[PDB]
Amino acid sequence: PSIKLQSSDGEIFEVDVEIAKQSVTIKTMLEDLGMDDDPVPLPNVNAAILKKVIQWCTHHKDDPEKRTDDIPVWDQEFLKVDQGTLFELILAANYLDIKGLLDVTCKTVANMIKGKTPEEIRKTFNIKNDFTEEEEAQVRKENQWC
Amino acid sequence: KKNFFSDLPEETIVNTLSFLKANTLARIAQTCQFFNRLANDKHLELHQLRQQHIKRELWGNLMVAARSNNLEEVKKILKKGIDPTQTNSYHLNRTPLLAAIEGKAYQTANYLWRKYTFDPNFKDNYGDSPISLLKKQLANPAFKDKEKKQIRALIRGMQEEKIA
Repeated sequence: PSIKLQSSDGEIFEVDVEIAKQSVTIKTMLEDLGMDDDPVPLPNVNAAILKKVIQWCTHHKDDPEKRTDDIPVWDQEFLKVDQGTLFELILAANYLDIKGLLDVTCKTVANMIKGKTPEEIRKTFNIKNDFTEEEEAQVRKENQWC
Repeated sequence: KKNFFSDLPEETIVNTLSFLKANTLARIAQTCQFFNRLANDKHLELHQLRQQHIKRELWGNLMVAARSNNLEEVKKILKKGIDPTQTNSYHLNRTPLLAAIEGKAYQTANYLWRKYTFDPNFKDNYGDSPISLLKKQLANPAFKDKEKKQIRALIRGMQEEKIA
């Protein structure tokens, strides 16, 4: 059941296969060579993030229109991290191709956008306003009806 | 302390945006050109509802052009790809055909009747159909002689002519 992954840090994580196989990426790799020993490298993940996604995948090993309010309680608590970490989880979710993680992280970012002002949105995500007043006022007016 | 999405694949930014409804997409659509293009994504609710909105303004205008016998204007709006046969509750189940008729715009009504496929007996949300209105018009003394003639021609058109 057990296998081990190595982050870009060099650090080695040993995890049950069932859990790890929730990363389709990892699952594909195991076919591309011996399934079932010897560690497998994950160059695009650091150990801090990897450690996190191991936690996520373990908690979820069992399991089975777009609503943003149905994030389980455990995941909300799990995603109580800084924005840096949050976006690296998304990238990890991508790289490792774990659809479940990709959703909740994306959902979590979407709720960050909900109920905000264009400028507050920018202040939250460090989005440089480059629009000239004229062209901004244009999309403003263009989006009157909401 | 710098742009978070900056290093994100566009595909996954859209996915995040897919959770937002038009009001919110609108708000983020005006943070920068980047998010402007992405929030107005063909597949997302902001672009979608903005169509039904553009369509709705055009419908209102078509109604007025039709009612006032402004055939050339009706033709302009129609040329912008609008289906005047398609009505619903928002539009009180009325059609620009019924608009033309009430406005004594019998040339415009003839245009619309001949050029498109309308149900002449379909009552709106006031309970009126092209036929029923044209007929109630005919029973009305305040209607001039040639008007009442243009009408009978139309009633006969809608009652007796072929369909499909």
